Amino acid sequence: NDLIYQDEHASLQPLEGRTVAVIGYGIQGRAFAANLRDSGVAVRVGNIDDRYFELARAEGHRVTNIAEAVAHADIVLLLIPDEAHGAVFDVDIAPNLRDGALLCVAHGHSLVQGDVRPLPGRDLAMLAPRMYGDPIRRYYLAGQGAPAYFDIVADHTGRARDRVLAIARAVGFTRAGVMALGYRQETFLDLFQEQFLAPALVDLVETGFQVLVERGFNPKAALLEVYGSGQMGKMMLDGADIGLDEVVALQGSPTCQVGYHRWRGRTLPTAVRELAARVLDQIEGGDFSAYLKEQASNDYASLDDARRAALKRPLNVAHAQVRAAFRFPTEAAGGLYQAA
Amino acid sequence: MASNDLIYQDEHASLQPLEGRTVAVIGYGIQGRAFAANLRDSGVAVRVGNIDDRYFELARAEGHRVTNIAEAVAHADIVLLLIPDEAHGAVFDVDIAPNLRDGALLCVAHGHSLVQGDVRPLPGRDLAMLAPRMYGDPIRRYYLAGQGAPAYFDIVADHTGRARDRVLAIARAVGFTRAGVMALGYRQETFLDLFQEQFLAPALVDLVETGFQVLVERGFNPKAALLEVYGSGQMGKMMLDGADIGLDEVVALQGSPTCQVGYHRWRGRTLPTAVRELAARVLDQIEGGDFSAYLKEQASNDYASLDDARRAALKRPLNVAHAQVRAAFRFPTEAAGGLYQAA
Ligand SMILES: NC(=O)c1ccc[n+]([C@@H]2O[C@H](COP(=O)([O-])OP(=O)(O)OC[C@H]3O[C@@H](n4cnc5c(N)ncnc54)[C@H](O)[C@@H]3O)[C@@H](O)[C@H]2O)c1
Ligand SMILES: NC(=O)c1ccc[n+]([C@@H]2O[C@H](COP(=O)([O-])OP(=O)(O)OC[C@H]3O[C@@H](n4cnc5c(N)ncnc54)[C@H](O)[C@@H]3O)[C@@H](O)[C@H]2O)c1
Ligand SMILES: CC(C)CC[C@@H](O)[C@@H](O)C(=O)O
Ligand SMILES: CC(C)CC[C@@H](O)[C@@H](O)C(=O)O
Ligand SMILES: [Mg+2]
Ligand SMILES: [Mg+2]
Ligand SMILES: [Mg+2]
Ligand SMILES: [Mg+2]
Ligand code: NA
Repeated sequence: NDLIYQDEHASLQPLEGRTVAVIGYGIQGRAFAANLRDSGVAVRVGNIDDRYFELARAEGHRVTNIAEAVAHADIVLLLIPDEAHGAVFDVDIAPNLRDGALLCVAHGHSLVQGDVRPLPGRDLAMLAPRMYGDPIRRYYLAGQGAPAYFDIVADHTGRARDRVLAIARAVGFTRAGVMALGYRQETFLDLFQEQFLAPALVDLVETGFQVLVERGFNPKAALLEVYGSGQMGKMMLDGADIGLDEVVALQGSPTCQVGYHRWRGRTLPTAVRELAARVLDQIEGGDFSAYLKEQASNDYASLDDARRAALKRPLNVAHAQVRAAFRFPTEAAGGLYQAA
Repeated sequence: MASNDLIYQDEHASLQPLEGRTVAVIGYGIQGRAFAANLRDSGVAVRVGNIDDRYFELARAEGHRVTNIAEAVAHADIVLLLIPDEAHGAVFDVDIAPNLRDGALLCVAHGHSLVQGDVRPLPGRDLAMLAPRMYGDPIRRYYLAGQGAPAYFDIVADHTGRARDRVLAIARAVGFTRAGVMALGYRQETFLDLFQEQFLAPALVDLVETGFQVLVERGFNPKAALLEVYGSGQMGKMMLDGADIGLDEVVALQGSPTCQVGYHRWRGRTLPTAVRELAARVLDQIEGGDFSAYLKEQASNDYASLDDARRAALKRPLNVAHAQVRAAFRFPTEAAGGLYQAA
């Protein structure tokens, strides 16, 4: 059965007198560093010479190169892009990781690939959040959290489990739940969400926009209905709480509910489930891993080209027009990662 | 052309047309409760007209002046018909049309009853659509935070010549002008709204469910599979942040390079031609009257078939997994008690 840790199952006692080195200050690193500090945990940032180094300094952290951070740390969180783990592990982390220290990754991919490996005398774990940084930080400040998966890969000390779960409690994940899941399963599951589900959801939204525009509908209205009004996202986020079919039962007019249930369970041909299986096969059999290693070349040049090209697509041209014309509800984000 | 769109914000609307006027909110459901609460908090005189059911009692519990529909209409300058569309015809014929004052304005929140001829222009009166693009709880939460949701409007009949400023005064009072209120014909609004409900919403959920089913079949932990396809809130957060800054932009901003490379490997390539073809079939059913005939049949027995479909959907593996996940993982929520009581 499942092992799910909440606040009752974790404590900050294991972090008493210990220093955490957050390696990276990106989407995850900034959120971990901010929440650890506000939870009363001694934290240091290790970072290469880029904008994230300057940002960590601007937000009041003790910031050094990665080797120096690791050498002054009891716990090391490797929160940099996965393709970078191998070289940083070999050169900066492994030579400086104290005897009895804990190294944590936030995704299983570098463990599956053998780029991050158990070290004699040291602990190794995965603590993999199921949400990006801004919500982890916003939830933390509101007394809430996002879920995470964890795995104890190597435990020399016999104290790795409570130290990993203490980090999880300090960053807020035990407010939701931290479930035991093998790092190989986390890797394949996580990549599947990114490679099948996220693109399929955006492709469906784009398909709806294209068909409406083809059939003579107002492009601003078409863009608002398929996602830009926030209704489809609100349905999906409220659905996380109460269930997706339940949101329609509770919030839908009878007209809406009758229409929804006419086509619910009937919209997709078998080619969709077949492509999901093909994506999982690419993930499980190393084809994506090889593709990722290639794309990391000249600092992700091909990704830069794909990012720029996507902004020129009709959906994103229409998004810029709608967003300039309709005010979307936002909250001020200035100072979000400064000390609370 | 994009330049042709007529979009009103707060600077283009005022509460002045509502000075000394009473709005009758007919119905106190998903839309009715939000309209009533926001109108009252905006300083607009509001009454609720409702049949004898749980919504009558809720309106009283929430401090409103509540009567049957005919009495509400008889004492109002503006009437908002916020009940299910299939009920518009009988309520219009029996309770509204005979009681609507000279020079009063009737608004619907969906064009379907206008397309079908169940709600019609009345000599000496005004008729309009103000169609919110969001359900009630967000309209209310946004309103209380000084925000709003978009809406479409159409002036169908304007005896007084004052219908536009009165419709937009309602829109400002309920908060839609804080986002934007765009002119769109009631017929277009009808088909567009139905398309969102019959193609896009069920396809998004079917896609989430297909992901869940494939993961469970391939031996993944069902709780984890459920969390990743939506239960974590990540896919919802992606789509809601995407509404702000763009869907491809959320991935560029918030995704690890591993995530962005994976996403861009399959973006624009996941769906076969048959999905597009199905979207066109659903539009054909909506535009040609097939869906209107289906809906009339479904309603004719107080939605008995919908009750069966709602109960059957809760038994699907995705929804069984949802209850297991929800029990075991705490989801961030905000207290909702008293949300619709006076500010
Ligand atoms: N983004 C998310 O929502 C998310 C969620 C869960 C897990 N993760 C995991 O968290 C880890 C960090 O991902 P992220 O999304 O925060 O990444 P990111 O793209 O925000 O990472 C930027 C950070 O990485 C550093 N960096 C980049 N290239 C480097 C290199 N070659 N050597 C050293 N430092 C380098 C930068 O200086 C900066 O500190 C990854 O293992 C990722 O899979 C990400
Ligand atoms: N739900 C939404 O998010 C939403 C959004 C925009 C537009 N609309 C439109 O708003 C209107 C109201 O829809 P809703 O979703 O609030 O409905 P709902 O299902 O919440 O409506 C319940 C209300 O309708 C009343 N009602 C039901 N059957 C009735 C009958 N036969 N006679 C009289 N009153 C009756 C009930 O007493 C109650 O006040 C519709 O035109 C709908 O298309 C709904
Ligand atoms: C809850 C969401 C799917 C509803 C679509 C709504 O905007 C409304 O048009 C309705 O008829 O319910
Ligand atoms: C924003 C969302 C689609 C990203 C998936 C994230 O949880 C993370 O796994 C990543 O690698 O970026
Ligand atoms: Mg992830
Ligand atoms: Mg509707
Ligand atoms: Mg709608
Ligand atoms: Mg990931
Ligand atoms: Na337009």
